[PDB]
Amino acid sequence: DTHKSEIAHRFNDLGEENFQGLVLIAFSQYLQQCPFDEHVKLVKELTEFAKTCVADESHAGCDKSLHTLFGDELCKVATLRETYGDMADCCEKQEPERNECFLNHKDDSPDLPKLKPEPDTLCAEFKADEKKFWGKYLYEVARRHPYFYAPELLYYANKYNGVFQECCQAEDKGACLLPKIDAMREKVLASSARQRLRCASIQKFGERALKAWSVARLSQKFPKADFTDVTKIVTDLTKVHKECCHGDLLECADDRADLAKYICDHQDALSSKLKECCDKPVLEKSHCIAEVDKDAVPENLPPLTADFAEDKEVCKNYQEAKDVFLGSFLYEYSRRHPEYAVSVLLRLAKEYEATLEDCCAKEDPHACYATVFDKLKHLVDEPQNLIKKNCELFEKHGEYGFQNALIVRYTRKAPQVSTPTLVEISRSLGKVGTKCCAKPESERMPCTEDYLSLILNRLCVLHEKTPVSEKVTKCCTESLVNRRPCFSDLTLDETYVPKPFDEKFFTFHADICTLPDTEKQIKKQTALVELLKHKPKATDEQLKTVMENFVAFVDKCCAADDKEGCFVLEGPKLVASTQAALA
Ligand SMILES: O=C(O)Cc1ccccc1Nc1c(Cl)cccc1Cl
Ligand SMILES: O=C(O)Cc1ccccc1Nc1c(Cl)cccc1Cl
Ligand SMILES: O=C(O)Cc1ccccc1Nc1c(Cl)cccc1Cl
Ligand SMILES: O=C(O)Cc1ccccc1Nc1c(Cl)cccc1Cl
Ligand SMILES: O=C(O)Cc1ccccc1Nc1c(Cl)cccc1Cl
Ligand SMILES: O=C(O)Cc1ccccc1Nc1c(Cl)cccc1Cl
Ligand code: NA
Ligand code: NA
Ligand code: NA
Ligand code: NA
Ligand code: NA
Repeated sequence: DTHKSEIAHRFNDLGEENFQGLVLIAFSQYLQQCPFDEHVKLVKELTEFAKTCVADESHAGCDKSLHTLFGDELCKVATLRETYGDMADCCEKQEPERNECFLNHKDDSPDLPKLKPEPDTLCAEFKADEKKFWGKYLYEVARRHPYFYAPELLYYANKYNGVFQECCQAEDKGACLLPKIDAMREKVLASSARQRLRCASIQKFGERALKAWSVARLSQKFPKADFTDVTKIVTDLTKVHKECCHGDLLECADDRADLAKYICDHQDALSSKLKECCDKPVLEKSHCIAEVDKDAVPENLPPLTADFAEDKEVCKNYQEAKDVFLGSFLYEYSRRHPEYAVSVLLRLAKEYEATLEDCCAKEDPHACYATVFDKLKHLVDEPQNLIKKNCELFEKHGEYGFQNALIVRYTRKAPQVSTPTLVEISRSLGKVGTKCCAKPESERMPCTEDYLSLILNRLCVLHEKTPVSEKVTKCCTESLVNRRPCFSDLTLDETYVPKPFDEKFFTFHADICTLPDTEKQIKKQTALVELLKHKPKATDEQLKTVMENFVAFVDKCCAADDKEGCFVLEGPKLVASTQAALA
């Protein structure tokens, strides 16, 4: 029955608290530069209207689309044009174009103040008003991460409240809190980047691209499931993801809850690992299901060669329904190989497709396709060889030195990219060494390829907004499945014209001496990028000499009596020695 008030329905389904949270998240993601207490006022107006429609669904306006109602609140914001410029032009449109226009203005790098955890203040805020404290967390994250997957953010906010519940009772609040914040922050940044990649997949490559990624991932998690159980779940899951990517946050959350319930009702057909998820309350249940471990591969699965290489009829089977035959290939390959990266499984399925396209046209197709697994294996061997070599490099240098080796590599590949992005991306890539290299053998390929696909996606999302390198545009737009190898294959960009030495990056005031370590690292890594932008062909030894003099010089002026005097008067010596080392 379609005679439904949508707002009433979502309020009925989700409950007041989650409804309010999701509405607050929607406003914070679309209007990232509005204060908390202004969005709270809008949430409260829409909650009062929802409750009116719950009481009486025939009440005037209860029949508007939820998204239409929300858009209307946006366009009634007095400071819309003033703060968001021509985002206010979006107000002239009809749905769904109005919404697509709003989504166009979400800012991926709003460069908002860095949140410093002050444990004494936060514990006071928390004790003062817990709900406010909860909403302030949803607002601060959502406005920094405007594609953050909204129901997961509700889950993280409950865990964030739990952290303060335990830690505020301690004597040293700081010692309890800070390691937990740190843990949270890494999990929330990864989560943001994961959902950002799902949104950019849908938008730039079609919803079929995301479906293929999810078929591969779900078949590895739930290897006893039938192909059509996987395609049903992937279909519902992709609709949830797309709804969240399109800002339909109440519908995304409501659908997600229905999917969690479906998976728990069918847990016998899917995975034994689901049992611990399925008695949890709804947000925790869903989270637990998304993070579930790969079930054990069943015994007795026939070898892949039986259907895909050995069988006489591969071409006939393929030609009858090419898409279904390849989806089934992907599913069969993925359930069998939890130790492969999902992107490697997609690359395997693409190459299997190209082989059949080629072989099935020949006189004797079977002699040509019988050996396809030998043609495929280089797609497993190449990433395995890269992972071994990059994890060695990581163990040789440590995380910071590995970040610096990545700075050199990426600035050579993409020297037109702005310095702060080269630094951010190289720092994130270096942390993949920390996150993955010490893992069990069967987890290293999924771990490193997954993180690379998140971080290269972040580069692609930034570069889409201000494209400066043709080679980045090619790697970012050509094919999602080959994005990571496309970047690995970039060498020194030969079209790049060097800039003059940008000496501000090698000149400091005394306040450098008391920067926290992360910030000192960033100052040094920024200089390193700038070296390469001035001298793209500089040798690793030249770079090392320079950077060694650099740290020697900062060390010396930091230990001076008159620090600023040293930096200012001795500074040009560093700048001349740097130009000599590079000559
Ligand atoms: O209103 C309350 O009881 C707690 C409170 C205090 C300050 C600001 C907001 C809120 N609640 C609140 C929150 Cl935290 C999020 C969305 C909507 C509302 Cl009404
Ligand atoms: O730190 C970020 O950039 C976002 C983030 C994610 C998870 C947990 C905490 C934070 N930031 C954060 C901090 Cl560092 C302090 C107080 C309140 C918040 Cl939301
Ligand atoms: O760490 C940063 O500030 C860069 C950044 C911005 C937005 C979202 C994620 C990230 N970093 C990041 C990424 Cl892109 C992937 C996995 C894990 C992390 Cl911490
Ligand atoms: O068939 C595809 O294009 C990929 C795919 C993957 C998982 C689940 C379903 C599908 N196909 C599919 C699609 Cl793309 C749209 C609507 C319904 C279905 Cl069954
Ligand atoms: O980065 C590359 O080109 C090689 C490669 C391929 C697949 C997966 C990871 C990696 N490299 C990689 C690894 Cl294996 C660990 C930490 C950081 C990086 Cl950049
Ligand atoms: O290794 C050092 O002590 C010199 C130094 C200081 C700051 C930043 C980088 C470097 N060295 C460095 C360089 Cl210049 C390039 C690739 C890898 C490394 Cl570890
Ligand atoms: Na099946
Ligand atoms: Na729906
Ligand atoms: Na391929
Ligand atoms: Na390479
Ligand atoms: Na300077």
